[PDB]
Amino acid sequence: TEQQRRELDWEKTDGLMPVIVQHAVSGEVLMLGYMNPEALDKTIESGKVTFFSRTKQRLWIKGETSGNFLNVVSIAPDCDNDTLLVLANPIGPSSCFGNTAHQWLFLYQLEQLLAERKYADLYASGTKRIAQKMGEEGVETALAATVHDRFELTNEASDLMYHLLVLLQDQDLDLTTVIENLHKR
Amino acid sequence: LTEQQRRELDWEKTDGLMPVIVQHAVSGEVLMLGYMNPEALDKTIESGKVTFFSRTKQRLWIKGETSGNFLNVVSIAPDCDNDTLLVLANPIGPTCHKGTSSCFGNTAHQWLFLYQLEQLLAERKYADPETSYTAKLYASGTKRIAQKMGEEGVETALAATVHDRFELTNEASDLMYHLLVLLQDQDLDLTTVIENLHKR
Repeated sequence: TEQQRRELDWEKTDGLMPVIVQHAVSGEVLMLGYMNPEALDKTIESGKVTFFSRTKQRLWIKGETSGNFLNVVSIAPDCDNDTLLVLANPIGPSSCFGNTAHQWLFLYQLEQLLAERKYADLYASGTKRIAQKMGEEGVETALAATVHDRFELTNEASDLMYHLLVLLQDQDLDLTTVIENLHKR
Repeated sequence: LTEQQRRELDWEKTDGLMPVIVQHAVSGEVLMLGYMNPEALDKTIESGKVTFFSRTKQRLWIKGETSGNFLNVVSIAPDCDNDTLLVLANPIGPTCHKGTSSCFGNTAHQWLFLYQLEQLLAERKYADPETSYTAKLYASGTKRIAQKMGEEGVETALAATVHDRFELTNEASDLMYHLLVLLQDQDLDLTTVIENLHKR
């Protein structure tokens, strides 16, 4: 970062660096904005995404007019030091690209849908009964693989994931916590 | 991209070169930022391959023209002000010029790790039993892999039932790891599972 910032190709970008902002957990791409060297210093120092208006006037912190700020987790250049990628966590309530989404994003959204259905008209049956579904789906999953029924295996693996996400939510965890736990190993 | 969407693209704001974010259509990894002129975008759409306009060489080029690493277009969409496109794409070989994947150092969104773990576990179908825990699992055969799943389902269930949030995190991690290997063992993958989940 003391090295990286000098090497930024400010000349090639006309002092206006393109910055991709991406959700730090889910990988959803949120926006492209533009940073001058000041914007980047303020971003680094504040920990909030700060841009510089291409259109006309001034630095602006993302959210300074709405409450919808982006907390920086990481910033990295590409190979030619002419684009930044910022991983950020949004605060205040998805991203500017219509309904396009990378396939695995659906698992992350599914988890959000299952969390909201705590309050619809499985969760009410209590931890033990949610747990019983995992355990019995693990059995089914094991048997379907073992007889090489790939179609059954897919559907049981799918029920297993579904129920595991519910089980995690029930105990105030989530799949992000598991994934991070795997990353630490 | 619809007819009217292309009509509304803000080419003047961008000086006739639209910024285009290229993202891996499955994993979510951001691969690169490039630029298209209108023709670059038209060939991208017609060809199914990501085609930029190199302001340096002053021509169209299909990413992969000199490396073989092409990008198969899955989807294209504008941001809400029509001055950036997002292209979801499936690479045909690894995308960046120093052997790796994307341009952006080792930074990744947190869920990318699960995708990466899966790919590691898939590579090790080759590797021989002493090369890794995974290769050893694969050599033990389907039934032993499935036994670990069933056992980890039982453990995950019990750890939840007694409200040990620490053990549940760990047992659920073990469950995920082994589930990935079992799917790979049966020539499936988590992508295929996520699709089935999506279908409901």
